[PDB]
Amino acid sequence: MIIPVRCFTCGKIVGNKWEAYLGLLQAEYTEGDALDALGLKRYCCRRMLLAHVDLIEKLLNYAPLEK
Amino acid sequence: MNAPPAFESFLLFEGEKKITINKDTKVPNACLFTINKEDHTLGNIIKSQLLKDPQVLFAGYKVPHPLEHKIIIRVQTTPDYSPQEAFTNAITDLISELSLLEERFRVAIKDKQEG
Amino acid sequence: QPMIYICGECHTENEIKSRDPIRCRECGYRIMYKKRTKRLVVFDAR
Amino acid sequence: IPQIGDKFASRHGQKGTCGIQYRQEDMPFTCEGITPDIIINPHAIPSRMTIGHLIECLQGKVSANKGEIGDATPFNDAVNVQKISNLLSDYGYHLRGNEVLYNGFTGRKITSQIFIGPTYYQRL
Amino acid sequence: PYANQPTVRITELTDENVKFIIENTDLAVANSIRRVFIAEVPIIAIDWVQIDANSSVLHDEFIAHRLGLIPLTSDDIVDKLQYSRDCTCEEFCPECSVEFTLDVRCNEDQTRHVTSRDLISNSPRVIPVTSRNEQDDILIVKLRKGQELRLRAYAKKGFGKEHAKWNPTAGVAFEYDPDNALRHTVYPKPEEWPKSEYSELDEDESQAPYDPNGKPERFYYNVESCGSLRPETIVLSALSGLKKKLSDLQTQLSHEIQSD
Ligand SMILES: [Zn+2]
Ligand SMILES: [Zn+2]
Ligand SMILES: [Zn+2]
Repeated sequence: MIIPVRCFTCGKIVGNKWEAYLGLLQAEYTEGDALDALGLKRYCCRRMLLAHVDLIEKLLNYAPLEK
Repeated sequence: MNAPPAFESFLLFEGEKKITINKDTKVPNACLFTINKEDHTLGNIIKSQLLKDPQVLFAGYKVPHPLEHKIIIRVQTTPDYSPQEAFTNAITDLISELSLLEERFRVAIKDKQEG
Repeated sequence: QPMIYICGECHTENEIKSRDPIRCRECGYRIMYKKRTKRLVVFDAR
Repeated sequence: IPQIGDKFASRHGQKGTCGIQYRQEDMPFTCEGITPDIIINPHAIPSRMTIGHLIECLQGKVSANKGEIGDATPFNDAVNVQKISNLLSDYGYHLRGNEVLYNGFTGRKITSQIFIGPTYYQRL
Repeated sequence: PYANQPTVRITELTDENVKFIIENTDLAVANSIRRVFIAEVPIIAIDWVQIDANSSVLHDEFIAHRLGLIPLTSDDIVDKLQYSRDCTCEEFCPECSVEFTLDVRCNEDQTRHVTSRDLISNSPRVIPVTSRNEQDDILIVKLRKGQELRLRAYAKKGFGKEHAKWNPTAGVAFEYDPDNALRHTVYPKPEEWPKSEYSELDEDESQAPYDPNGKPERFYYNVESCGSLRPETIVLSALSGLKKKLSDLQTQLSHEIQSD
């Protein structure tokens, strides 16, 4: 639902790159160039950022249980 | 339900010996070293160091089961030598090699950070 | 002893005793949720 | 948490249970230290003829190295294996998706270059 | 019958990785060093969580697992701390553990990013790597107005054999014989394969001529750090840990030999 912390394969930290990745994408980067800007050179970490679906943004459309 | 704790690969159970030496009766001057809570990391280096000893006739290791956490190292030496002595010398040589490698890596790091 | 519940619609903390119809006092909604316990549950971050 | 006996499947009828789990130092690794998340047996391919599994693995390697999403729509003459291989050879990889792997236990190279790459797996 | 005299040559040293070469050592020694990089170099990581309040959309184990994988600077503290197995204290003490606290509440209308910057420690030396004084902070959870996350973690000493969260590496590239001179690989079509970055061959030549008398020497390493330890600290701690494994093994060996 949320960006993983580490890359499943190598263990590189990708948790701090989702927001930067999105900011680069709205900056008219291609996904490949964006992944290059964040330093994801192994195709495992590129897999992590490139195949992520941010479902938490949809789960935050529901009001919480307590106000 | 059946997951062993992850520390069981590294930690010795109470009353369980780290290493056990058993005389191999098939051939003379051979021993089996059953080392608990170790894996290929030490087995491979100990075997390969023992292979550098010309007085060692056989040096092999196996992890009998990956789900279990022991290794067995079989060492056969020449009659004038001993498998226990060979194993001891192999560990001593590995320790000296790693000490030298560590000191040289420290020197290389110092050179790289300085210039 | 109080067993305070939360409303599914108005999210109001309200106390309800046993043998009482399950009704929120602020909006009358019929579905209530218990609050998180105070007991100490521990997680190994694994 | 997935464990020995849990059933997993690709999108090509290739189902199987977890036989064993090895740590990252016990798994085989490429020259750049990438270990496989999953290792499946080559004997599951030939009788089954799930060549879509292999083409998907190769296309996925290209997609991950290129920063795109591969187009695996069934009947598409603009996408065949030779194009995907030519694309993969541009990213410094063997064009057919093979790599030299090293034995995780001993560190020696495996004589047979292994076919490795991203494939979409499912936990059942 | 005696030890190797390995030499070392570091070809790149940054804060993110160390690229070096070990020559005149056995392949087993090189691979055991590589394995210890991943599995027997201790670091500090969150291994105990107590959720006092979590109104977020991720359940408690999700948050706990996610906190465990945040790297914590472990450089000088990991050698000093003890394993909780070895500590003579109760569940915890400052000699075997580091206390973290996290307390965030989304009151404002925009989504609140609970990141690793919100992990407040009692020890200034052991902090989240991203929080260390660029790279953004690791995202623990996104909160909506009215959602709240309050927890209390304890970080422990461990290594990658127990859990990958105690693995300090973000990839260990290991290679040897870049030109296939030992023929430990057999390319069906050697011309089809790209050249290693460490290759010394003219482009017409696909692989080196076969060396019948050759042995694996000159192992190339690229140890990338997740952040907890410096890459050179990972290598030094790996060598020290392997040497202490061998020393303990020799001690137990001596007891077994003399007891017979
Ligand atoms: Zn990765
Ligand atoms: Zn109500
Ligand atoms: Zn303690």
